[PDB]
Amino acid sequence: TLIPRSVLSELDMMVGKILCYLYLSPERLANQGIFTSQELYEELISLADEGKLMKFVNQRSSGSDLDKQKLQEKVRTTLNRLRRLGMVYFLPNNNNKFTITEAVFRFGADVRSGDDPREIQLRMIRDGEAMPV
Amino acid sequence: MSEYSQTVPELVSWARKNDFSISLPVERLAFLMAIAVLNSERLDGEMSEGELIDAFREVCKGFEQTAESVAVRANNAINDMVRQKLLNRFTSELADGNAIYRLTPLGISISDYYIRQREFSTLRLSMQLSIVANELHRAAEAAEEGGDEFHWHRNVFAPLKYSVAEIFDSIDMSQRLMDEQQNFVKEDIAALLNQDWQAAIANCEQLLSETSGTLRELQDTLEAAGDKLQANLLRIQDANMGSGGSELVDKLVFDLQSKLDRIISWGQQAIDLWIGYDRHVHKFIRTAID
Amino acid sequence: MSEYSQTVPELVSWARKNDFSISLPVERLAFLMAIAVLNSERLDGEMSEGELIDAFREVCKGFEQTAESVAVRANNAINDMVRQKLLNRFTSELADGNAIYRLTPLGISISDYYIRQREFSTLRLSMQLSIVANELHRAAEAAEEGG
Amino acid sequence: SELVDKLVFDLQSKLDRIISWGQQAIDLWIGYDRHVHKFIRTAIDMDKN
Repeated sequence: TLIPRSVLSELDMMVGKILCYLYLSPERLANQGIFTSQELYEELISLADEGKLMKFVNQRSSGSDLDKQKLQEKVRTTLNRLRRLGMVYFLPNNNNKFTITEAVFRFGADVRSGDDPREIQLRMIRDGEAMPV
Repeated sequence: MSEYSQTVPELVSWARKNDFSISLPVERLAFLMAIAVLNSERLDGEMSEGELIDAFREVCKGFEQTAESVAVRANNAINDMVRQKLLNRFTSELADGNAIYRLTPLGISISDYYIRQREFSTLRLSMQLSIVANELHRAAEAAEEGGDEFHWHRNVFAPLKYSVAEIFDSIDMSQRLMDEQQNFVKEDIAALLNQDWQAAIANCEQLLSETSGTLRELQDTLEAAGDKLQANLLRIQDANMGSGGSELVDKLVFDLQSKLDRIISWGQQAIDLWIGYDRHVHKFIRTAID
Repeated sequence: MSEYSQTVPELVSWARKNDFSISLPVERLAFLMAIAVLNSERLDGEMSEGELIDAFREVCKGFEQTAESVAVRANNAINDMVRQKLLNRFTSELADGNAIYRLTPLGISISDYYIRQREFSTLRLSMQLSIVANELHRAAEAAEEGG
Repeated sequence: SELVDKLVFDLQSKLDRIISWGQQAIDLWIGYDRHVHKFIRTAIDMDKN
């Protein structure tokens, strides 16, 4: 390439795959696409390993509220980066609420076909879609 | 089935697999004690994260430590206490993410050992012996009245297991406290003899006589009550043997008899050890005077 | 008199002055629990130094540690447990120079918390409430009788 | 007797704490129970294909 290429962080992926599940969820379709940072955070902690994920915020985290607020602020920051990428749009007057777009489906590129995960991953790296860490 | 179902090798393997460890340096121990005191002054037995941080700040101030990173240090200390099983943390969605803290049975036992001024009381022992004598008498009467497995489980096994066994454990703990008090008197006698031995002879003789008198009063109280307690345990054993014989009641009565024999034997052994030390101190005083 | 006669600053100053500390790594904690199990199987509630060294040898085997210097390590562990107020050491001339060891209330509380399988029992609670109700009722009758 | 009054007050305070703890534990357990049931229902029933 004549133009530089870069990769997203693993926290960005966690927020990306969660935003993807949120888009699909018919249970929340009644919101008309408007979600709140707190709802996103609540869904994320419901699915992923909370205490093990906390390791990325700080190597000494053990469930303290200061560390929980630090995690929430990192989420707030990464979500803002995804907005610049065009993956989510904030409301015109309220920044605690936002709307999703279909571009988030790229986070599901590792599972859209019901096949061997290793082979899928190999195919993706071969196509230049994704790198390991 | 032995209260401790695990052999020493099974227990050591279990402890190693679970990675259990306790590391409470002076600052961490002071913080645990401050938390225990703050919890005792409250109406709900619950502490918030901010209140724990304020308590840690007071400990850091008492240790004249730098006010830098105190919030981080307090979080590390709180996480360490939770990680060492001294505090239980409750994270409720209803509490908007605010965690509620309560001390564990372990954290309370360690903090109470240092903060609770436990003195051996002949009155406490006499009361505990009076309650257990009444409980054993009621269990013996119920055992002699006879009945079904439900009568024996509710009126004989439950009182022996959940009341008599706990009071015997409390008496044993009081005896262990007396063991510590004797070691404290020994340190005081060694200190009085190291400062001014000539002026300390009268004080040492008084401490030796008073400790001997207390041990004798305790042993006399235990011997006087011990026979009545052993008679009631034998009444229950005879009644159990006559009404088929629950192996669970027999094992429990045997454990209680063994604990009672240990409680009675401890008093005689403590008196013998104290007599040996008394003779040693008098020999030392005679050698120093000569 | 509040069971805890000292304010937090007084307690902190008192703790700092007496230099109280507990250091129980996994091996020392396992040694304490081993001593508690061995003591509960005995008729005299007393342990000799040789029995403590053997108990420590059994723990060292469980930690897959070398049998070299086990006696020195055992003596250091025993001295450390005595220094941390987990074991009371009695040296009687009558015991032919042999030291007797007994677990302290602290050593028993710590060992029981991990080894005693304490499960909540509704029957236990109902019994405890029955005893306290009778004790409070007698105390109330005695208070009303006056004296 | 100031000693008996203080002791009775302490025991009453302990009894209130003992009674209050049970209701609080039930509320915390209910919050979790509702959350796990909601999660299971969302996981099971809302994906239909």
